Amino acid sequence: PIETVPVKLKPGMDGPKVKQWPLTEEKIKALVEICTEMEKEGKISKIGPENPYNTPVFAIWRKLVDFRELNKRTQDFWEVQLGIPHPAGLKKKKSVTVLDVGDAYFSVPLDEDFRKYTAFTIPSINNETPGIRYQYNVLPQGWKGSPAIFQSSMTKILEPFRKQNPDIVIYQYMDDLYVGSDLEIGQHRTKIEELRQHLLRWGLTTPDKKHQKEPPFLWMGYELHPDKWTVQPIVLPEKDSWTVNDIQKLVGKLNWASQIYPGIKVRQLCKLLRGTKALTEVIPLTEEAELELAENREILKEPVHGVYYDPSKDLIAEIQKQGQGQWTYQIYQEPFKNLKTGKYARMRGAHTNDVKQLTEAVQKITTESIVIWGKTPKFKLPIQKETWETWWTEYWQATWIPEWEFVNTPPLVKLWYQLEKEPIVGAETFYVDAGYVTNRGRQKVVTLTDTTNQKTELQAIYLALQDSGLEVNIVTDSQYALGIIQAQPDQSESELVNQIIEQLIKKEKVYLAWVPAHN
Amino acid sequence: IETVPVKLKPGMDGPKVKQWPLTEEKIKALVEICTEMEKEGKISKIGPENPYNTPVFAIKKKDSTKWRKLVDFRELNKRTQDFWPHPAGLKKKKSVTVLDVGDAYFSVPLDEDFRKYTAFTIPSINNETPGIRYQYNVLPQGWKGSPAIFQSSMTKILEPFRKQNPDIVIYQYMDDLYVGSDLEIGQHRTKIEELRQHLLRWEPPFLWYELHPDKWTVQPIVLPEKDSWTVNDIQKLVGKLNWASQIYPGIKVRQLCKLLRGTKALTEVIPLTEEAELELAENREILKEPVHGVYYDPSKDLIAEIQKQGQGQWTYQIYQEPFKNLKTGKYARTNDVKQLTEAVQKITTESIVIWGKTPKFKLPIQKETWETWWTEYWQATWIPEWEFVNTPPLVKLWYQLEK
Ligand SMILES: CC[C@H]1C(=O)Nc2ccc(F)cc2N1C(=O)OC(C)C
Ligand SMILES: [Mg+2]
Repeated sequence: PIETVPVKLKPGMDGPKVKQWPLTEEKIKALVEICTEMEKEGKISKIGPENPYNTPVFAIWRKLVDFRELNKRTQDFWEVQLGIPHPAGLKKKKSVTVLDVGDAYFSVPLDEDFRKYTAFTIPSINNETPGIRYQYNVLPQGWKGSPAIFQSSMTKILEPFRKQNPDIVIYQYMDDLYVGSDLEIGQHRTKIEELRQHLLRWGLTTPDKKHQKEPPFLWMGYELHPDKWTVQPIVLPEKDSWTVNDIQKLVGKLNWASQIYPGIKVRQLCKLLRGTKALTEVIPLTEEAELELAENREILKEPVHGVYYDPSKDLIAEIQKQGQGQWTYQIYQEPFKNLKTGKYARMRGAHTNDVKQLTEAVQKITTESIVIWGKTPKFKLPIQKETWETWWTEYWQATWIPEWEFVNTPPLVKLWYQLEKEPIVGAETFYVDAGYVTNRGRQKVVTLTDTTNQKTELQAIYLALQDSGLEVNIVTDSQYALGIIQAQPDQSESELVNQIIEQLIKKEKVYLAWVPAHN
Repeated sequence: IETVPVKLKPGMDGPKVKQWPLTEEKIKALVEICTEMEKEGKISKIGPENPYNTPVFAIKKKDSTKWRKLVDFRELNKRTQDFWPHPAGLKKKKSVTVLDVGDAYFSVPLDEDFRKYTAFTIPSINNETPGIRYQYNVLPQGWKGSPAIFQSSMTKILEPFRKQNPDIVIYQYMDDLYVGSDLEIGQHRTKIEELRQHLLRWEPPFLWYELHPDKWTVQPIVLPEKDSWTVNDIQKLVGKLNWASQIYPGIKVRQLCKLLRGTKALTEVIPLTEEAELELAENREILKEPVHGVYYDPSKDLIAEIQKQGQGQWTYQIYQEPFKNLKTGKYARTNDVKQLTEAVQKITTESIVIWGKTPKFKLPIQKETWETWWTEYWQATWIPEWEFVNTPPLVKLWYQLEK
């Protein structure tokens, strides 16, 4: 048969010895008919009462064994999956067949040396009739290593068939065997029968062409066709009173659709959750939430498909700024035939500018692309090279964007301001420490309330910016404020920072300098 | 049987490190390479009972169009038992050529019971297939135990060349062999060949061409030297000085400070007073040399930070205790990431040459960008430890040579 994967118990630990809870005589009978046949098939074997090990068993009839103890003692195995494919990476096939693999775990031997730890007991009806003890000869359902051992066996059992038929794509997933090709209808159905026979000659039985699922294949939240994909049917609920819970589930489903529905927005909706006190709390919808909801249900009313990846053609990724801190993008090959789309809103840091944030979106998209297609796309960006270099060269962190082409599709991203690199001759000079003193004798000591040593160092500067003219030189002792302004944000979480930013955009020339303590 | 029994440090278990996703080009190179290492018994396909993992990568090389497999054994290297010198003569040689002798390892089998810890996975695009799994049968390139275990055999082999060419300093580190000689560059490369071929006797292509340790002069702190000094200049100068006073306490500011008397316009020009010209000149002298009393002790970690100086320039420092730099340098001449990786390697090749250890790097780059691009430019056979940070504003100021 198929080779055996050796298994071990964790270091130190000993097999399981948990006693069988009382079993109803109606259940004992059932289990004896079930266990006696499993011994007729090869699954199990009776063992002499010297095997101290035992694992509980109840009846549902189907025998369901409770392995949560043996599992705790069984060695760690190599991860069963950790990652399913994304539709956008799949290739277009002429035919795709899904083959359910029955009694999968049942058709795979279990390391002999390990079996004695799979010992279980069927209690005798009579206070002294059987009292039989069994152990497994194959992979037990519910046992820690069955998914891993099964998949690893299937891979080997598939290898040859795969060498013989290199024009057949086969994807294994737990219990399903998705088989695809570009063969003509007839030839495909024959390969699907051969394969079916290949598994069988290893004991693995499958469903006939009559009983096998036909696409669209509903998988992991998607709807798969041989030639395209989308997310399963989902339009929004109609209601008068929305509960926090409903909102969160709503926001959840709209996001999910973003991978293929460009235009979905969740902001006004998300905003409803502010200060919410209970999942069951009602929240009426703002005029803006209703508009956003109304537009989402319209976008979600006309279904959109996503074509598959054609490896012969390049990958193009195009990004757009859809609001402050909001980015949308779509990756396509055939001009505008979307392989995938998505939105990006992550603000890494308390402050940033559209340039840093667009660059971070390019890294997220790059990483994503490497996972799904194994390469990075040619990027189309709403930013000119000169704006880019200009912030690049002057920033302290190191960064790098792959080959990209500027695309004049507003809003174009840019820097709203820039700090001079040299003090300005003829501009008044403010020394701020919560107030300031100018070289022309002006002063504005103001005592703030509910402040923070840091928010105070930022208010100093803000005051100086307001009372000063179009050109100004500012001197601060704060390394902190210095860091923030010098990074040249155009957006922040802080309103204060946002105020300073509006101020900086208005100035003609601003020069910031730092000096220590001792003003 | 023949193998040397190796164990992990006490109590430690094998590495379970996540494999960063790779591009199909690299996977393609990794499949071709590993298929061959398997046909030759170097590595074996493993089953699901091995739970361990170490990441793999493919890189390009020097003087070749072929790919090199690079196994990130950092984690395993740290869980591997210690094995129970270092020629300071090396940093004094006129030249040093670096050789890749990592191949010498594929002859010594590996303790059968340790193999499972060398497990690695070749990933698949978009998760469409499980991932090809393997473990080592022989000493693997990149593992701390390989040089240690092949040491006997490596001395025996070098024994001859050693006595025969006493004018050469041959130092080994991981998969690399360092060859130093004050001979003229002309004859230098000729003597390297007589070593390569003497290795074939029992192969080794070049890494980098030579390095010249002799002129690895430190990059001291400098103050601007100008004709007229504005108020802004004096403020930058004092700020710089005050921070440098953390290292050199002989630095005095008092006089220059009496210049920023009050609130003067930033651009106002301030002629320097006698008391002051002398204070600057004297602080100037203290900085001409690196601070005394800075000694390296093998007992602690070597930390290295790099700063972006803009316009293709970077600065860096090596220390064990803050402010106590063992070395501080520069690097210039591509894109940000390409440079960062070359500097990182250049600075690593230096700590190895100077102290025999790779330093811990503090890099100024978002992690995902580094993880995405470092392999496109990496040429070394080793990988140093690194963490990611943000470079404060003023640290750069205080570290470069602007005119
Ligand atoms: C088997 C061929 C493979 C593929 O390249 N394209 C398609 C197209 C349509 C499908 F229904 C499935 C798949 N495929 C696949 O692996 O699907 C798993 C993610 C479920
Ligand atoms: Mg001040």
